[PDB]
Amino acid sequence: MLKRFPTPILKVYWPFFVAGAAVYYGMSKAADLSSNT
Amino acid sequence: FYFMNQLTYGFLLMITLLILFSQFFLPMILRLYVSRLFISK
Amino acid sequence: SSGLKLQFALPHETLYSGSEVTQVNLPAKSGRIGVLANHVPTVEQLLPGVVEVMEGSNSKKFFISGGFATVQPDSQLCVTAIEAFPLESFSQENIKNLLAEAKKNVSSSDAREAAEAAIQVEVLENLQSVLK
Amino acid sequence: LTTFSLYTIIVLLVITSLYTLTNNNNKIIGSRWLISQEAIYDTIMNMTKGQIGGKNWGLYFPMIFTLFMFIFIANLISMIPYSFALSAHLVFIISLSIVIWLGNTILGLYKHGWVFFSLFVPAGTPLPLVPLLVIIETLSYFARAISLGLRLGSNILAGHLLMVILAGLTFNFMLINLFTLVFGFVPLAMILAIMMLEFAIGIIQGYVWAILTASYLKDAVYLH
Amino acid sequence: SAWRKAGISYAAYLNVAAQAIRSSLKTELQTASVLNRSQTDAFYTQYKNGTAASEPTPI
Amino acid sequence: QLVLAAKYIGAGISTIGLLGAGIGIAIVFAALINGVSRNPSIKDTVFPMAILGFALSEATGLFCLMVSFLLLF
Amino acid sequence: QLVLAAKYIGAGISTIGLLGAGIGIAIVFAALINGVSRNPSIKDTVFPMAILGFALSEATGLFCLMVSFLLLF
Amino acid sequence: QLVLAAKYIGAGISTIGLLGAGIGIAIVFAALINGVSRNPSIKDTVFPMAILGFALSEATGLFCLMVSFLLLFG
Amino acid sequence: QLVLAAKYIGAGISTIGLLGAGIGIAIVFAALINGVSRNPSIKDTVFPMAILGFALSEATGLFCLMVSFLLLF
Amino acid sequence: QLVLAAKYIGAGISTIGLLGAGIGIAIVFAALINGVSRNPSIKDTVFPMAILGFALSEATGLFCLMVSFLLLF
Amino acid sequence: QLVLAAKYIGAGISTIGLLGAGIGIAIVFAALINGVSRNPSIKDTVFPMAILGFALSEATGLFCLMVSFLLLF
Amino acid sequence: QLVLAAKYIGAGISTIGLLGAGIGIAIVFAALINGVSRNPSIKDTVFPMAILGFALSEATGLFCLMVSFLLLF
Amino acid sequence: QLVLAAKYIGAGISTIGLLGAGIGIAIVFAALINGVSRNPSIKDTVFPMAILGFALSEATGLFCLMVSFLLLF
Amino acid sequence: QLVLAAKYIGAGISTIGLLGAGIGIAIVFAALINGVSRNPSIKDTVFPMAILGFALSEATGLFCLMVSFLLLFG
Amino acid sequence: QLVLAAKYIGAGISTIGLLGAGIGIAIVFAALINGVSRNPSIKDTVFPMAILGFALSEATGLFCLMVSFLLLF
Repeated sequence: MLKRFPTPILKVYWPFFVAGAAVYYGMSKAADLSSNT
Repeated sequence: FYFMNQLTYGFLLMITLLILFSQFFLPMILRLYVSRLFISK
Repeated sequence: SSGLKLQFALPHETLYSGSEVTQVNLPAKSGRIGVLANHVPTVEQLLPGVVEVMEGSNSKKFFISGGFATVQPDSQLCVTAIEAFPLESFSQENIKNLLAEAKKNVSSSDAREAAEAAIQVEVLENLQSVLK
Repeated sequence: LTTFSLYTIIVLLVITSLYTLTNNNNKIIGSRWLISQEAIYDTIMNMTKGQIGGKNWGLYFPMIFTLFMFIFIANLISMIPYSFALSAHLVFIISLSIVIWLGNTILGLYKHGWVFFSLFVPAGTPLPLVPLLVIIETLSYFARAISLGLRLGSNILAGHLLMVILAGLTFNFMLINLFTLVFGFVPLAMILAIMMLEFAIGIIQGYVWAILTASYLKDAVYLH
Repeated sequence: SAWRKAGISYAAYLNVAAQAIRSSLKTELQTASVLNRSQTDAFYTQYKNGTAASEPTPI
Repeated sequence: QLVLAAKYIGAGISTIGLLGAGIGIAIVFAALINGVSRNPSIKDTVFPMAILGFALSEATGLFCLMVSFLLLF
Repeated sequence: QLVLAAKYIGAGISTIGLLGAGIGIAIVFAALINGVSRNPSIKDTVFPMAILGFALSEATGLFCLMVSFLLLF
Repeated sequence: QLVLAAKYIGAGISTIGLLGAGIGIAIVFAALINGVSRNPSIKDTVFPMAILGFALSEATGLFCLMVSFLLLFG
Repeated sequence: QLVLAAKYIGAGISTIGLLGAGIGIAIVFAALINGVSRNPSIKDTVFPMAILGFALSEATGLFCLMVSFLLLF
Repeated sequence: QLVLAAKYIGAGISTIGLLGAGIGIAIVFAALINGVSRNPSIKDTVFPMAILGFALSEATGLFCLMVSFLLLF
Repeated sequence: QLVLAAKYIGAGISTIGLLGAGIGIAIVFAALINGVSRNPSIKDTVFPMAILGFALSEATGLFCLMVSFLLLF
Repeated sequence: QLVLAAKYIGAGISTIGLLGAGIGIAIVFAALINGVSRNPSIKDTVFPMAILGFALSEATGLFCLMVSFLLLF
Repeated sequence: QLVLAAKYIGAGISTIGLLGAGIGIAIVFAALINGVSRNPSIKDTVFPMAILGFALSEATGLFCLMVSFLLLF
Repeated sequence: QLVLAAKYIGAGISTIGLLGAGIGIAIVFAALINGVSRNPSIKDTVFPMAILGFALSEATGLFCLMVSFLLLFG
Repeated sequence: QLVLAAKYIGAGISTIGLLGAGIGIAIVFAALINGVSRNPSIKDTVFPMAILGFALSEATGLFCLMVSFLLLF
């Protein structure tokens, strides 16, 4: 039934993930600086 | 207030679905269609 | 091919065959079809008007009483008219005033006959109009 | 414990089950229930290879098949008597919008790189007119996030919270009055209309979200 | 003009226009074939299922 | 007293973007109908695009309602 | 006092968005008529796909109704 | 006291809501007439659709004017 | 003293609805003209139906005018 | 300085309502222009039916301006 | 200055009522242009009616500007 | 301040009237362009008429700007 | 407190253009739908252009709502 | 003070007239595009004057904007 | 405590004018779409005209938003 095929998203979906990490970091910073809440 | 309570807690599923479905969900339809192609040849 | 070709070959006697031109402005059924060059893929049934086929030389004007000018993508205007007309023989006074009125006698026929001849009611006016 | 974990738990329990349990034994025949996936996935692939056509079709088509269902499932909590698609807050679209836009700029910067200045002017407007065109290209790139961010979100939020207004106002359509008859019973019929509206709007908005994502991605993945 | 309502067909309208336009002209233009265009001797008798060619009215 | 009613007035004013969105959505529906009549066959190749546009409008229409709600509550 | 009547005025203002639903509700019928004239055949399939839009059109005024009601009660 | 002024002004402002039902029925009749000229064989079909389009369109104008009337008498 | 001033201003504003009727009866008659030019004969069933449409359209401006007159007095 | 002031302001406001005559004239005028463009021979009976439309189209400005004079005095 | 500024406000409010004519006259103008592209044989006779159309359209702009000026001077 | 307040606010209200001209002149220009494209012979018989129509459309907008020019002074 | 009230008033004023943005975008989608029903082969040359245009049409309204956004917080 | 306040408010409000400029720009550009589609050899034929017509519609919006510019100025 | 209030009100009210450009870019997009549907080869020639139209259209909305924000900042 269920398998785990070799899905390449490590070298394929790396850029979006990196951008999302930067976005989460910016959100954390705005949780303390821009929004100050 | 409540900002660091659903941001990562929500996007966790978004990050995981890439490894989840791609080896899990679309694999089923892809293998089924390929096998049906094999019967077609 | 550059320019614009016209195929004016009526069921009586073919006049033009793919000759180059600068304008072939004609009175279409929905309006005035001033296709000068190239035109676009669209062919229209025509209304009695003037087809001043502007060749590389002067635009010959001939009051033409109908047709369809197929604007083929090759700048070819296939004007399969029903009648031919000169730039001089299609211009007269008495022949364009008494003939239609005498035909108005035919309009005194029954309903379907009058419905047919209603076209002829204004047919001759177009030639005298476009004769200039 | 935490309410957010319980909110995400429905997704964590449905995503694996609908494909590992709805199918009978992972059979190729396509069950009557499994006809749902049998119809959905093929239409998904149609757009995926279509809208992202070229060698860029296989670059992230699986990412599309993934990202499409997340918002659609998260907004599925709209028709319950206490329905909540992300507790009426749902900051999630913010996560998926600007980050994806920056990913498009990266696909122009990581793969396309320094050629990134050769896409904002699709046709013309050279140095004599480039800045005006760039002035609206920038707006388009900026607002592509908001076009898929909070747009389906606002649609879902309104289609769900309209029930709150409906209850609060027409609590007394027929409960205790002489107006319980045919006189005012038509006002209570708007709730099911709101339900149908939310149900269609959510699915259509998820599909539109996927389409807008593909449209933005292929624009920065194939420079003209 | 009135081909829309109760005529015969587009060919009928353009042909009547041809007849009038030729009438809007003298002998110096109207060739001999214009005479047959005016003198149409085609006799139309629509047949039937039982081969009933009713009457060969000139077309 | 005026400060509170200010939000009510602002929401009422911002809540007038419904009409144009409705007009546009009806326009999209009308063009779909026209394409169906003129081109009965190819209707399927556009009905998906038709819903794509219908939503592409109605989403902003409801976005107007939401922006009014942000002042409404 | 100073806010309730202002809410009434805001309800009236939000009600003025009914023009979109009104214009669309008959633009749909216009499309249906155009289809019937141009394609009398396809009009049969169109009516099922046009009546829904006409109903979908009314949602524009439905938002107007809801906004006015929240500002009028 | 100002409630009366606000209700009158709100009714007057909402008195622009029926314009859409106004020109809407206009466009409906326009297409019906143009098509009827295009094909008299669709004249019978248009009216059984024209009436439904006109009434349904004007229903929204009626709702908007009822909103004003509630602010006018009620 | 404010009530009469408000009645006058609201009456002036409620007069805006005459625009819709002016355009609408115009659209109906415009369609009658276009259809008569394109199809002369159908004027017999159109001009009566054109009057019916005029009745269904200008009634909107009539209702707006009646409401405005009621508010002005 | 209240009631007369509101009479003046509302008179100014209702005057924009006269703009509906701008479309009231335009629709029938374009209809006649197009009708002559299609069947110029119908220009004789075109104004025969366009006259009633013009009368009913300026009639919107007429009724709105009658209300306007009712307010102006 | 209380009621005079009121006349100023009303006059400014009327001052965009020329929109109806500013669209309707352009409508008749484009209609004549389309007619010339269609029935070019009647452009001269159309202008003898196109002038009347432009006037009957700009009549709305005149009626609006006069009412504006009544409170502008 | 109130005098200058009105002489600025009503000025701005009259100022938006340039929209009517910006649409009206563009419509005539576009109509002449399309007529020339769909009738190359119509350019010579319409271009002076095109400029005349541009004038016939911009007149309302000049009227609109005129009131602001007077109001400011 | 007046500044906050006026910020609310302004944020209620910006959100009206979203109606026009929806109208324009859905009209663009409508035109793509109709043109495709006309030339099915024209899909490749059409759909990208309209996806570029209508997205910007709706983005104009979203940025217009951004005007209400900043004054809202 | 209040006079400058109303100057600011009117400067904001008059900016609504940009809609007519936008619609005129649409009309000119769109109909020029259509004319180019119908007669492709009309592009050069109309470029000398159609661009001028777009400039005229745009100068109308310029006259719409100049009032606000003086409002921020004097 | 009003100049800030009126600046906020005017800045909010300025967002209406971009609606024309927002609908109009889509209008030009629709015309280009139909032109390509009739003639795909005209897409290349019109894309220069497409830039010409888009630049002359979106500038009105862009400067509108810039001026709206500038009077606030």
